[PDB]
Amino acid sequence: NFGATVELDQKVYSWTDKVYITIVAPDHNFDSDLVDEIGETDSDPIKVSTRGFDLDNYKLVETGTDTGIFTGEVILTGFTAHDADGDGNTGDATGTTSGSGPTDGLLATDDDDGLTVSFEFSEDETIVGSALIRWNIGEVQWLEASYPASGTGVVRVIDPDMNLDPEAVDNFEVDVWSDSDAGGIDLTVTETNEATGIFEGTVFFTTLDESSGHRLRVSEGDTVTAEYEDNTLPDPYTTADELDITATSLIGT
Repeated sequence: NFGATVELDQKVYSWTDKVYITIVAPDHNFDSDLVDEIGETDSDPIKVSTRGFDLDNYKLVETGTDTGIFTGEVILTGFTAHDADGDGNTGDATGTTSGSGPTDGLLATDDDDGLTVSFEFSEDETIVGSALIRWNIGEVQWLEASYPASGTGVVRVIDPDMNLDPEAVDNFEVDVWSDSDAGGIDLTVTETNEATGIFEGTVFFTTLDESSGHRLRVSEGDTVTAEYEDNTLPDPYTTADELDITATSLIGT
């Protein structure tokens, strides 16, 4: 009678985020020279579920042959009817649910939701681990308060909701304009690591030419502005609210 436990990485998650599960159930170490599997049978089922969708008879595998620790991972996917980008064509996050392996799990999700993992280690007893799924606001700032008239600009935006692929680096367009040219440019920011959700991009400062691509026409003591439109915003806001987060810096020589 070695009780089992379920642990999850984060108390709160985000949509399209990657979950790792660790079940410490020493009593299921049947063979000392074999990596033991739990959850694939009617006798010993597991099920990972969110409100609306579930994966049943999922599989978890032992870390080493006689360790007695079982692990797995599932990829959240969100719902296909949304624009996280705000560019006007939907299907930013494919809503798919499949897989019965230790690692190849795909699970659909809602904007505000809950996740649970259930394990029946013995008949008529279960153990559960739960977590929340919430959207998040964006955070935007320039790296430096002041820049020279001929320097280069990098701006950092932090929105965990924009991690559309947790195993890949993601890119989206921030808008950059200055007092001299209100039209400005569209800054393509990119993810530093495949699942960090931190984005950065680079702009050239010109004074004697048009603002095009990542070049921005500016002048002495001219404040520059970069704004991010948060299409993925939690309560009190709704699924339709489009809040704008922006940051500014002054060019003084």
